[PDB]
Amino acid sequence: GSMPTLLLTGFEPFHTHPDNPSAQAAQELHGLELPGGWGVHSALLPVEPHAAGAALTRLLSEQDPGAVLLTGLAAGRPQVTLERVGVGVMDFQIPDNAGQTYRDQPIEPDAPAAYLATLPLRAILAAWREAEIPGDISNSAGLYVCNFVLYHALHWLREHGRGAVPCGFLHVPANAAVALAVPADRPPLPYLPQSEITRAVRVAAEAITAQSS
Amino acid sequence: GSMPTLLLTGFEPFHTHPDNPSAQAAQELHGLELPGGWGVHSALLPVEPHAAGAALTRLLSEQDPGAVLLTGLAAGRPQVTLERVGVGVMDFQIPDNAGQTYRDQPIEPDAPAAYLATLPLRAILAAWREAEIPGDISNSAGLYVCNFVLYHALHWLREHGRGAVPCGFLHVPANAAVALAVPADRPPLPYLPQSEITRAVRVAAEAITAQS
Amino acid sequence: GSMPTLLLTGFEPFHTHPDNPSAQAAQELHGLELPGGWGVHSALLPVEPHAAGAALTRLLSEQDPGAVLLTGLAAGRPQVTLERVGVGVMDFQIPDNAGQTYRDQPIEPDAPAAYLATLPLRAILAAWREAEIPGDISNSAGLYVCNFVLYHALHWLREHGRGAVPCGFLHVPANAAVALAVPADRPPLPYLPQSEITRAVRVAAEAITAQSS
Amino acid sequence: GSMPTLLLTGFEPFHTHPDNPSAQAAQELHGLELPGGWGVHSALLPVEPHAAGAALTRLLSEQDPGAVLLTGLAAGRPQVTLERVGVGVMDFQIPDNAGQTYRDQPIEPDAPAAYLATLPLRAILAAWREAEIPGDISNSAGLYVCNFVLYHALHWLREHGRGAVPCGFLHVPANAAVALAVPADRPPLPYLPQSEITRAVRVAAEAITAQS
Ligand SMILES: O=C1CC[C@@H](C(=O)O)N1
Ligand SMILES: O=C1CC[C@@H](C(=O)O)N1
Ligand SMILES: O=C1CC[C@@H](C(=O)O)N1
Ligand SMILES: O=C1CC[C@@H](C(=O)O)N1
Ligand code: NA
Ligand code: NA
Ligand code: NA
Ligand code: NA
Repeated sequence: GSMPTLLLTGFEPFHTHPDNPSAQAAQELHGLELPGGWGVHSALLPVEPHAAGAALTRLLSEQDPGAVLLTGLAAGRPQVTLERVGVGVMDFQIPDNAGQTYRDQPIEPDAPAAYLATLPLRAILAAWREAEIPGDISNSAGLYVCNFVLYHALHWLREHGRGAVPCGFLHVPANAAVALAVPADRPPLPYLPQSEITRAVRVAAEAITAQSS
Repeated sequence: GSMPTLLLTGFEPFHTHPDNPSAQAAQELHGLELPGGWGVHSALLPVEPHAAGAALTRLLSEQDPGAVLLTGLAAGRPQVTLERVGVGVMDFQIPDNAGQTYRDQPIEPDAPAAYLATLPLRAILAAWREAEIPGDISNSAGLYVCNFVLYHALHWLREHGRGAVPCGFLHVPANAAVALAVPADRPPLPYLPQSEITRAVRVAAEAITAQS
Repeated sequence: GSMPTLLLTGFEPFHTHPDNPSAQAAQELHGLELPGGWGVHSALLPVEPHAAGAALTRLLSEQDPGAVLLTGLAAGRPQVTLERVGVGVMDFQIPDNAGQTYRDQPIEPDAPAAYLATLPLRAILAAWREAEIPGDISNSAGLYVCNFVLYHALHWLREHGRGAVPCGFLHVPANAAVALAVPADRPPLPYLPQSEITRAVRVAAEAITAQSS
Repeated sequence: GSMPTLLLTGFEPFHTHPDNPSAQAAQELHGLELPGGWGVHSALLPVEPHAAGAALTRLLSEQDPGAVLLTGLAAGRPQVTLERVGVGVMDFQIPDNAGQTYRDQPIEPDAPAAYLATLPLRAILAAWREAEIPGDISNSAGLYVCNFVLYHALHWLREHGRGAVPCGFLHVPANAAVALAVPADRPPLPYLPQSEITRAVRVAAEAITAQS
């Protein structure tokens, strides 16, 4: 679509969480103009793998993005993290938003066990540090719906001759709304104000598109 | 002075931390006018109990506060917390800023084993929640310098007939500067942006003076 | 009762836990003969403060022990711990076994805010280390029923002219039974086999009675 | 040899740890006779990927095992865990025993991003539970030397037409010796007595050969 597009996704609330900070960040950053003619196109995905995969395939096909930043909540993690690897297995510790679970389930017959993310991981960490944002690389995204869409996107891009499109996953901590809903019988969550989370996603987006030059 | 004063303290950096969010919050809020004629008076304490006690005694005497909010860093905690109890023992897991440690050391011979904080704990929790700030009561402040000054202030106030002056401790998480300095071989810290920490201290101060 | 008695207590199961390792250890060590003519007398307490206090008062009065070792479960702690202080407040994050809760409730009108434990803390830590048992001092026992009985016993002993009787609290990790019952949606617990927990309680008992000489 | 062999490996001490429970477990279980004519063959690998890979290749070739159980220390984890996946990257947060680190380094150019472990994971979990041993599957082995040898063995087996040989990784908690050496300024480690760790490794080995 003429100018380069960064596809930015977040997820809906799920489980006992009343809010999803990845949804809030995607909503706030939609349409952001970045240097070099780049623009952010945001979308929200459902927390259910069949529908999330179908929606993500449509976005990848219709938007033909120059880079892909998938985001989601990791309640309990203290700092933003970049996923190194998407694994081709579905194994759900809690049900998805259709009440569904999967046990040791391969995502795709006759496909790789995993895909490495193709984002410029160290450049993003450096941009975060320069912006005074603590963060790190994670080497497991879980085997729930965030991992599923990471594997799904990397596989689709490779199969469509677009393996050079940088693509990865950014997990964010709880925001205040998520932390406030935790029951009194449970341990408190690390959290970040939503404005810090959104800024972290923005800084990652800016670093990704700066590198594609 | 003639108007009611909330005494607000923070601590200097210590150990491997290059910044102390409690220092930053106290500095930002000094002079804040609160409803009912209350004003915040801030001070920065050293992380060493002899000098901290001497400085805090001078503040309690000279500033004559109507309420006392002592604050400090609790690196590793995810949310602001209010200390329920100050224990009369110094036992240091790391040295203080004079390089000193204490082992099982009573703070004052012949004094109580502990003092309960006299801040309106549930009112502060409720004010935090209304401001969308997660937080809770803590039942141990450690036995390092933050606990020391909590015990010291509660004891001084009671010994001077001022036990009715609400007094307590507010531990804050790491800010970004504290979290960014953690070595690569160590676990990452929960943290909050400084503006969130300062706002939590402000909301607590406002709840304390509203109750008084 | 002629020879010196160490009073050893544990607690019944509570909450979602099917077993209490402090009960198991107290049961196994009842009647143990220790050097110097000392013998262990064990009892189990209910997880409910009114009945636990009444039972503990009867034990302190009827057994007239030379030392008191109160034990209980701290599910989530990795290593045995010795409580430094019992605080005169009841504040329950979960109900007790009568379904009861207390909020910011003073244990006793016109009594101290707290009592320091009078066990030989460093001698116990050293005995544990010599026995290759990791452990440490804890500076909060919580404000649930274990803290309640620690405060209760120290207060009773002081009020009855028996403040010199060494008295304290030993919190133990989950055993295997406790860890196996954790739901799949919850984080795993640190645990120790029951034989390690019982041995830790035994080593503490031996150090306490050795010091009373 | 003529009878089926389960190859069991552990690692030497590394970093600040004076002992490695995986070494102790492998040493105790060497030669264990299991039902069906199976026997355990143990070996101790160095915590350095070049020498560990060379030693493991020699073991896979010379011992010709019917199953492979690689074990190692995961200091901080509370319960035994089975690794689901070995990732083709070396990225070291602490140096190895040669003082070396690797940053984002592919293990082998032109090889898969990962290999899934081929042990009967659910059967092992069920055997642990029947033996009253808490445990679970882990979805990251780290990117240090334990992950390296998991990837190395799965790749070697597949490249030699032996992908059907069940092969995986079992991380164990600290034992008492590891936990006792932690400095006073650091958080305490979950741990298990060595006899509990060794029993967990034994129960896993028995479940693996029962399935084969
Ligand atoms: O935001 C989300 C949606 C699913 C979940 C995950 O990490 O898989 N976090
Ligand atoms: O800010 C501070 C100074 C000392 C330390 C403590 O909690 O004791 N935190
Ligand atoms: O064993 C027990 C009974 C009550 C609980 C506690 O720590 O208070 N642990
Ligand atoms: O026992 C060991 C050797 C290396 C380390 C690891 O998990 O990679 N644990
Ligand atoms: Na005044
Ligand atoms: Na100590
Ligand atoms: Na053979
Ligand atoms: Na790294």
